[PDB]
Amino acid sequence: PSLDFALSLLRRNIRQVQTDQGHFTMLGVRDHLAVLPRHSQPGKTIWVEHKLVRIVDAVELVDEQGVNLELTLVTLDTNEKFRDITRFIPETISPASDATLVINTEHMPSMFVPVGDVVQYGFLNLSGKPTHRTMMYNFPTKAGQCGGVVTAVGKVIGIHIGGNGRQGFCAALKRGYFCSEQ
Ligand SMILES: *[C@](O)(C(N)=O)[C@H](C[C@@H]1CCNC1=O)NC(=O)[C@@H]1[C@@H]2[C@H](CN1C(=O)[C@@H](NC(=O)NC(C)(C)C)C(C)(C)C)C2(C)C
Ligand code: NA
Repeated sequence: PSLDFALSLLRRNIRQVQTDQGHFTMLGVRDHLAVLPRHSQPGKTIWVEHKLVRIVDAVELVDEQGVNLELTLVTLDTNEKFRDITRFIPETISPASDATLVINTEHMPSMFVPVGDVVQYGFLNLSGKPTHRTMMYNFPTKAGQCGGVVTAVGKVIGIHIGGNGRQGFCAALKRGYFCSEQ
């Protein structure tokens, strides 16, 4: 049952964080590497579970032509490594059924939100930035769900970034994002 996978991910890979931009869900992917929504704009340090943590390095991810993907990769000065979940990230972006959004912020503590089908949306204007590889679910997402992890059928497929009051939008994850070979 999928709540099993979602729980595992919540406890081993998902952290509450705070930046100067607000409260977000962060996904640790492997080693000291984590992913956030670009608009969290992490600086030199970040609150992770109410402890101050140094960011060694941060990169705003782009597609081949330099278009925004609305994701930032951070290298954290943490003591222990995240369980490697890269094998749960698909190589290519595909639609999925029966997805759950796994969220954990001060505004939205540990919650599992069934969002249904997640499908490729593509081009989005995000606060005036052209953005590629977005996906959509027919769920009215709200304040404090950003960084929320989209999971379906043992797969980690997106990071929640926005909503229009009716639908919710995530930045797709691909395995190649955590790997220099792809
Ligand atoms: C997120 O930052 C958070 N902290 O929860 C938030 C999630 C939104 C808020 C209400 N419902 C949600 O799912 N994301 C944002 O506020 C993003 C952020 C800025 C605008 N934005 C939006 O979601 C806006 N709508 C929007 O961009 N709609 C699309 C184009 C995605 C259909 C808005 C009007 C503030 C809710 C940026 C950088 C995209
Ligand atoms: Na969140």
